[PDB]
Amino acid sequence: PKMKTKSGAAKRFKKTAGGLKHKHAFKSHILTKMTTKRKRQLRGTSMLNKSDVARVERSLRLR
Amino acid sequence: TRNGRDSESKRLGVKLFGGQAVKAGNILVRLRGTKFHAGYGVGLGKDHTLFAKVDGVVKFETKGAFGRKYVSIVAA
Amino acid sequence: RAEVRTSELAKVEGDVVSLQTLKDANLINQHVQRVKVMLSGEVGRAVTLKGIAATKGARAAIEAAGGKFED
Amino acid sequence: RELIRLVSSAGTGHFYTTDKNKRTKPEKIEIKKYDPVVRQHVIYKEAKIK
RNA sequence: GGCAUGCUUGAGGUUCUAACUCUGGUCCGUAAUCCGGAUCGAGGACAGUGUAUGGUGGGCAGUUUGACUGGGGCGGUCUCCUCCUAAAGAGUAACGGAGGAGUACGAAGGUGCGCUCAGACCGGUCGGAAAUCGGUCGCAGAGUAUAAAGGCAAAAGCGCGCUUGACUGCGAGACAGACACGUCGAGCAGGUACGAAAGUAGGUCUUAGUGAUCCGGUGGUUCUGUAUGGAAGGGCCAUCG
RNA sequence: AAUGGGUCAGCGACUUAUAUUCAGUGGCAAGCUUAACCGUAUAGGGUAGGCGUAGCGAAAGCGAGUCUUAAUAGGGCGU
Ligand SMILES: [Mg+2]
Ligand SMILES: [Mg+2]
Ligand SMILES: [Mg+2]
Ligand SMILES: [Mg+2]
Ligand SMILES: [Mg+2]
Ligand SMILES: [Mg+2]
Ligand SMILES: [Mg+2]
Ligand SMILES: [Mg+2]
Ligand SMILES: [Mg+2]
Ligand SMILES: [Mg+2]
Ligand SMILES: [Mg+2]
Repeated sequence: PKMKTKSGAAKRFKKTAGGLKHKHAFKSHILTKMTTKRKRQLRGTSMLNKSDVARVERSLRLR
Repeated sequence: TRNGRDSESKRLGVKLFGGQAVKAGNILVRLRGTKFHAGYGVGLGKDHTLFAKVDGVVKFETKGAFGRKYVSIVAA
Repeated sequence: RAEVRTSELAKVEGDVVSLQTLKDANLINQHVQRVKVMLSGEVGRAVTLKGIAATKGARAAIEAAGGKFED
Repeated sequence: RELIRLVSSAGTGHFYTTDKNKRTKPEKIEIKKYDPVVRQHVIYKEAKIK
């Protein structure tokens, strides 16, 4: 196949049958500042936004 | 000496005017220290933010001594 | 890993659903060892699963609808 | 405001993390807080995060 | 304690010749003195040469040196907070006018119980325009850890007693918003602190006090662990530069 | 009072190949289709392999559900 994907976006974005999962950000290396209401609302695994679907689905070769 | 440096305009104001219909936990007023007081069925959160607790219609009535502004929600 | 729907158990011959029997038909790839069976409809006939391990709902269908689950 | 750890009393490796001005108050603290492993309150004491 | 001398070996000193060296002598190949070979002479385990490593090295090479800018150079400015410009909803520019932050606090947090300001004035020993005391008048002109704005008698201001809710798993619904980030939160389940009990408590009157990812560092965790049984290395959780 | 061109006649600028996505029109249909290579060779054989018919989870794993959690409580994703 003459269509190579990008290796970074294949590690940042797992794919399920309900969109693209991704881990949240900002949670590393300075954590004694933040509030517990803010920490546990960044622990989950969200799904990608509609403005960002057609950008990533060209980086991942899905077009 | 030189002076630019403004800030980024926190978007305050009053939402949900005098005849609306509200849900359980909507935001009524994004206050900056109690222009409006906690009326009958509203909340008054951490930074003095009025929010609902029950359903109905917003009132905006002036009550009592000190002439203070009470935002109550009426089951009507 | 692979898995077989309960509806596709009628798609083999001989009524002995071995591990090589599913490779005899094209219902499974080569180089596949561990296989499950999950509930995805009616079975169709009377078979004998062996070598493969079904779920909770599939085993309650095959043992009820005239089959047998041995090893 | 140097930052410190608060290792639990019981055998769990659960800890809290806060800061403490080492300049004015030299000695430790024995604050009784919750523990998510034994599911009850115990007392903590530690410093020296490294 | 140390001697007796070996077993060895490191490091320093002297001497010897047999390695290597001679851009020394005269024979031979040769009709040549390049190159060899033979033989005396000198130096001699040094010099020199491989390979591993320090130092010096514009001798030489590949390259880097931001933007806004009433031309660009000089100077000033790059992020966050409050007011004005801003036209009585939000938003909104200028090298437009004015100011602040890159933190404190184990009580300056929670709770129950109490209590009122500044200032003026009269009297009162060393103070005197002023200190502490008593009195009337007050009607927040004081105070708020920290700038200004908006607030504060259920005082959000002041004192006392006990304490750790500066809790863990969550979170319907909304506000904002290109995105990444943000802000408020009823209620439910755990286990708590005060109060006789209703009840209050998921930090501080609110809004500034901060920096992604990648790498590494430390605590918990069979979730995997390249024939097998373990380990190393990962993964997830918590947390550092 | 910015650029270009003295006129004529010839030539002179969105292509191809391999992968993939969306629409138009067709074949068979819980199934559709073969690549090399064989072949009396545009037929025919070749179903290896691919995409589907089921997901959730970092993973083991469990499955019309599963993950987080002390919870079988809520909530995310799915039919
Ligand atoms: Mg982490
Ligand atoms: Mg196959
Ligand atoms: Mg010379
Ligand atoms: Mg140079
Ligand atoms: Mg420039
Ligand atoms: Mg306005
Ligand atoms: Mg207007
Ligand atoms: Mg205070
Ligand atoms: Mg009181
Ligand atoms: Mg092994
Ligand atoms: Mg011309």
